[PDB]
Amino acid sequence: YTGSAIGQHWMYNGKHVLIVFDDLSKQADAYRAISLLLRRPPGREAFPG
Amino acid sequence: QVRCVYVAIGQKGTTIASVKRALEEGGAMEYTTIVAAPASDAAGFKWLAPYTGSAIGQHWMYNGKHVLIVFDDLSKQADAYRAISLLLRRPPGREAFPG
Amino acid sequence: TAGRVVRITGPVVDVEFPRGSVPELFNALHAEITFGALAKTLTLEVAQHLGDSLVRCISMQPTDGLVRGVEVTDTGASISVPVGDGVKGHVFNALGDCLDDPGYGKDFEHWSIHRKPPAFSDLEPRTEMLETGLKVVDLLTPYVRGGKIALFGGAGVGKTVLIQEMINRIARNFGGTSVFAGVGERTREGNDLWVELADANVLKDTALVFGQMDEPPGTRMRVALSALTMAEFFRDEQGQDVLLFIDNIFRFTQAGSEVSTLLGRMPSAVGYQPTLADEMGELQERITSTRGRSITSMQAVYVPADDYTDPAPATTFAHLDATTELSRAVFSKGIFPAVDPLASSSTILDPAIVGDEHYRVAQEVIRILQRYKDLQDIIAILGIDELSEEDKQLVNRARRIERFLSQNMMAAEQFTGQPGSTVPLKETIEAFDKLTKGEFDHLPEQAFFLIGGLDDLAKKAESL
Amino acid sequence: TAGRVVRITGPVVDVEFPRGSVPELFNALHAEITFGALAKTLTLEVAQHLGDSLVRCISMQPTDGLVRGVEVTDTGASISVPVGDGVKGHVFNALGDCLDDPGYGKDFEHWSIHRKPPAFSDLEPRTEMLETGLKVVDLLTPYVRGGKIALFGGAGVGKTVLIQEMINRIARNFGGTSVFAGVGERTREGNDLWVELADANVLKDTALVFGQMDEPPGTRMRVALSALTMAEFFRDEQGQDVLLFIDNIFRFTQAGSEVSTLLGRMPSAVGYQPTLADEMGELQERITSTRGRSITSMQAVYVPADDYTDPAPATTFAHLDATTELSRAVFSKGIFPAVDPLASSSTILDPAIVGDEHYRVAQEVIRILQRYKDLQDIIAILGIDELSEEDKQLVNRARRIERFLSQNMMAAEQFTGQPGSTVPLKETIEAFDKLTKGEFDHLPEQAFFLIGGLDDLAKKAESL
Amino acid sequence: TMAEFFRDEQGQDVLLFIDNIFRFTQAGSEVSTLLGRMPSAVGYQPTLADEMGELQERITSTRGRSITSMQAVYVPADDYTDPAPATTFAHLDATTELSRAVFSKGIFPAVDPLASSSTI
Amino acid sequence: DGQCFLESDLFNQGVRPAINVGVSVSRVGGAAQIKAMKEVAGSLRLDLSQYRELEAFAAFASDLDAASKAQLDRGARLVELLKQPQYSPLAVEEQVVAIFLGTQGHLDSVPVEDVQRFESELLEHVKASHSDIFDGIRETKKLSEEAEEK
Amino acid sequence: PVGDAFLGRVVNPLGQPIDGQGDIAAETRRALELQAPSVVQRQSVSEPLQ
Amino acid sequence: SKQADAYRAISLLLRRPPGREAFPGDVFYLHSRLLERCAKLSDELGGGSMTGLPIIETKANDISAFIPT
Amino acid sequence: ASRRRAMKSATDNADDLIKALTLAANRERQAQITQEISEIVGGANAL
Repeated sequence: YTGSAIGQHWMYNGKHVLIVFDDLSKQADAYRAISLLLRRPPGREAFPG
Repeated sequence: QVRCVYVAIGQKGTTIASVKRALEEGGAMEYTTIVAAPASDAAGFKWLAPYTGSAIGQHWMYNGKHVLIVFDDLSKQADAYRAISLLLRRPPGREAFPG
Repeated sequence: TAGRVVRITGPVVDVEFPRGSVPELFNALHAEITFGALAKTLTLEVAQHLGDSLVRCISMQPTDGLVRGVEVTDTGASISVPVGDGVKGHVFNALGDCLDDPGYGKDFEHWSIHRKPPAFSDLEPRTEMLETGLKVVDLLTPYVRGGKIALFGGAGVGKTVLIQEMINRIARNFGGTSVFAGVGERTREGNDLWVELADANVLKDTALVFGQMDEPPGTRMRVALSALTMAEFFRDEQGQDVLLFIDNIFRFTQAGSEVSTLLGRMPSAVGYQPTLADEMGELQERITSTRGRSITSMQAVYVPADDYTDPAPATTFAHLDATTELSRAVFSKGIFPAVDPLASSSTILDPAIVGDEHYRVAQEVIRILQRYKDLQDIIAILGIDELSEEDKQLVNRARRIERFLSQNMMAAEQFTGQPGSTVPLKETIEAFDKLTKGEFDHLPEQAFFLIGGLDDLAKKAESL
Repeated sequence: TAGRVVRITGPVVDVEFPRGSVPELFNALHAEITFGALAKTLTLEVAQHLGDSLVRCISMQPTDGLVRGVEVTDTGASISVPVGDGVKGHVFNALGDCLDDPGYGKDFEHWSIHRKPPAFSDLEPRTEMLETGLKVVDLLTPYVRGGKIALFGGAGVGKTVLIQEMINRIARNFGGTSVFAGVGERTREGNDLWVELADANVLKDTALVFGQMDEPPGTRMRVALSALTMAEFFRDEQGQDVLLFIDNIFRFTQAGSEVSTLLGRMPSAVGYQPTLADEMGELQERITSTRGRSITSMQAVYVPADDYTDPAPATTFAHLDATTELSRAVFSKGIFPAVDPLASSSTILDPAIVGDEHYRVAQEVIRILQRYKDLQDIIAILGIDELSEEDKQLVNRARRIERFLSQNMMAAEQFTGQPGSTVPLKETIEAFDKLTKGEFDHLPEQAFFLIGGLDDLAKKAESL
Repeated sequence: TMAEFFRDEQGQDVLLFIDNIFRFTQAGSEVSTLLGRMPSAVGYQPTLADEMGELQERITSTRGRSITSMQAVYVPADDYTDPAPATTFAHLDATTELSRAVFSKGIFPAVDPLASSSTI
Repeated sequence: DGQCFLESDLFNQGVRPAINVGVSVSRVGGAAQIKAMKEVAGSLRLDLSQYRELEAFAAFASDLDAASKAQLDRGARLVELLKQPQYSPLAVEEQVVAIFLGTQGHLDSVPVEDVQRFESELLEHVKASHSDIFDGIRETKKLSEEAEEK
Repeated sequence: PVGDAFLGRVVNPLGQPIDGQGDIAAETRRALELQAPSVVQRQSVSEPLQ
Repeated sequence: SKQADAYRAISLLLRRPPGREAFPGDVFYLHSRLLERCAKLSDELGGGSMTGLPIIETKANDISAFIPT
Repeated sequence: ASRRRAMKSATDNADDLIKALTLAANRERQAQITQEISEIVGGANAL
């Protein structure tokens, strides 16, 4: 999210920028872990909807 | 000198009778022991018998004799243990076996 | 001493009692229904205690029409059932009250349905061989007296037909006292069985009692116990060999599952009972032939969903000695006695018990069928052109021996319109050895379809 | 002041404290247990806070023989182990008690078991050519000094023997300090390796710490932390190259799985505990060679049912740079090293820092193995007679290549009477170039089994 | 609602276009798990049939005016046996397929007559 | 500390023990068995594994080489001799004698169907003639050149 | 309880004869839970079991 | 089958513990109690006879399914 | 001439085993995953 905001700031003023995301599976795993530990119901593949 | 101890868990009595007749034919009854836990009995005996056999063998070991032990079935004790654990309101695990 | 209904749901009932008196486990409780149209009295059995003089109990009648606060009375005893000499020749319900003749009874002895297995000192192994006119059962898995019989298969694989076939064979060959019972059987077949039994003029010595689908499960797991109690009563005092017949025990297990789901206990694998093995062993070990008491029983088992991964028949596998299995593919092939030879086995087959020729014949047949199945994968696409002749002859012999096992029992008289056949074991083994010599290679395969004997084999073959 | 015990169930214990008496996380607690035959001293590590002055924790000893109401004392400290120069040539447990002498190691300085991973600002890539005396590793995946090395494979492969041989060859030529830690293994292996090390002079120069599986899983998690603490202390202050050796990596992962399952977290896919990845990564950041210090660590990884789709092997692969795996098929055919060159990978193979002859030899051999694997089942079914002349020549060359890789080792002396062999690098590369040129296709099949050197191959050729 | 008003008021024959159907099913599953119900049928709405019927009961022509529509469904994981495709196929009359080689042949419709069928 | 595998495929194949030697392995090794056994027998599980491998890969071979045919013959004899029936006690001397006969190719001319019975015959004859050699084994637990020559 | 009189007879897991005749004289009785021997008390294995 | 689906949904609304394929075990009893009501009476009572024809739709022509089983 | 056609037909028939086995494998994997999620749900909600 911080990377997206930093890119958007430069983009909005007319500065051409390019954004690369290294890995998203780990982000999904971290979000799933924090959701489960927050005591929220699980879904398919123990994933929040 | 080699001493053997037989342990059967959750098996029909007739199987034990046939086995004992076979060993009677074989003439080994003089140096063998049999520990029985028929499936009719509660979960406690089935869940505890291997430990009794283990202690019995370990005694003659500390006596210094060579001891051989035979286990027939081990999944039966696992089933008894899972049953007791679930009845004790213990939280389950993978495939509901205890951890 | 009075009981008051506090909460009910499903067939299960919770009741509260005064501090002064609390009946022990497995005791009869009486209550009634005050409604007009559905007037009926009901009986509950003690299941478990919940503290504060709260007792959980199970019904065997439908629970519709109840109302809270109805007085509950106890008898201070377990469930008693009638036992006597004149029991045979009448149909019975779960309660044990006569169905054909209302009011018949209440003058014989009464015994509880909760007993204990016999002591181990009185146990004795048996090897008494039993023979049957069907060739396949005698050649592969010869039957042993005083043991247990298993008939495994899926749904609609001719279990019932072979059941009455064997019962007819036994009734014609052997007399004595016999008991038929089961759970999970339809009304139509029961009436047909009654009619045929009356036709045979052997219903006078046969005991009949069984349940149906449209009933609460309490009857479903209690009628079998009643039947076993009848069997033990006849075996012990009379001291005469009794034939026992039990069908579709699987429903029994399923019934238990249902009530466990109502209890609220933690579920098990595949949503089954928390404990099922102990009750299974208690049910099985109730059957045992004593030194002076020879008892033979047969069991019909249903496999759910055509899957053997289910522990429901897997648990029963550990309590059996002679087993015969059926498969869907064999039935789809065409032969009605769809009995798998590869899977089937028995513990009586041994050269010490039976001569070496029979052992050799069985081993050769087993190896031939094993090789045929092994080559089936390759032949499934390419065929015999790629394969060598040394295996082509094996393929031919396997096909002929497989088609030869087909037989025409008399139970199909109501379908095929032809009489049955029977063959002694010596002729069977001689014919099978002759076939394994390969002399019959010249004969067409179709002639082996549904043939009686080698004489009929030759007559049919030369008729075309 | 002290707290009390409220409930006991398994190894987890919850305790209670008065107001203003609850300690922080990762603290040591002591409890006294008394009995006629079972008296000990329970050590507990605080796990989490339950509120209401209740904290739940784990114990590292069996909880049998416990009684409620017993007060528990607190040291107000985490777990610590003594360190020093006298640690070498001694055996310690998870608590760090010297197994050799009961009174040993109770006077030296003690450090907190918990530490902090090094910062990123002191990180630097390391490049060095480290070569052993084995052909397969020298060609395919040469080792890296100061890097990360792990092995992959299931049970019954032989990685323990290879580890034994590798440490045996290395320690004789190393001047630094080597530390071995055993996470989970049988007592027999530990006893035998202790005997072997005592048979040599290296035992005084190395330090052994290990734990078994019969102990509660709480013990099986902390031994790795103690070993890492030892490695860090010896590396940081002495500034000397440190050798660290770990038995297995799956044991603590299991122990965490069951402890988290018991503690009260929901399970996850394949019944794996949550937050495994973070714990694994935090543990793995301890192992790092700094700018002025170089540390070499090996790892042995077990796989369940030989499945790389399991999340745990994929997770543990993300941290490794130099990879070597073992497969069951090559073991099945007969190779003792049982190393698959196809799937294995290195990170130091490139013409920029390595000779291009090695590069081209590796490319040719890997292409040969790739095509050979593709054509395997085609040769199996359709036969060698249906292949082309180039197909036949390449198939023969691949047969020679596959059989040529095998070589004997010293460690096999226990199993087989043939002593092992060692070979330098240039001779191996010349021999491999000669083989891949196809000038040795005339050699028989038997001449290509367990060949250490070219002279050995020639002498084997003359023997037939 | 827009289409029903237009049909009933202007009497004009109207056409309804829908992008996808599985997205609606996913939104329903999301609101189901959000409310905190008991997910069923491989994590699907136990009342998916009722909602689909409520949606699809308002398409059929009446009073001489026709309300036709076409919908495109995205099969998940190359499976026709998933319950959502099975249920959404229960109100289907015609299926149409467009290929790529047929367009490479140089034709406008780019429709294969061999992969399409109708119920009338 | 070791395991063995049994398959119903092996049992219905014809092998009475029906043990899977392809996967079976023992942790301790040959230090348990007598020195004479390890001298006479060794790496034989590898030989049988290779034999089964080549049977599987060459089941549809167009032509069989001389080495391939000889290895087929050797594997056939070895798999035939390894059979033993139930309730058949056997002592170490007879077992080592049988394996020594099997491994040296002394029975190559024997047809496969006659491999088993003939063995049962020879074990009888040595019982009445030159039985002292057995005594020597029980007195030495090893082999001598003169004993092997006799 | 533990003793040498247990040879050739059958007892329940509790340790009482169930099928045989008579009673067993056990010199001592031992607790089921114990401690396993350590590595220092172990030794290599070479004796064959025919 | 749709009736069974409705029964499953309404049972799940009741927070009743689920079974295989989330199907409660009462379904067998339900379909039975619906079914065996159809049978031919005895001659004396009138000898009436009703014949029942249920229809079941299966997916991917598999007899190995719970409801078909 | 007789050689060519048999192998052509062998190819065309060999396609079918691939197709059927892929169908069976898909059915098995989906059954396994749905059983897994059902079991984890039953374990989760029972507490």
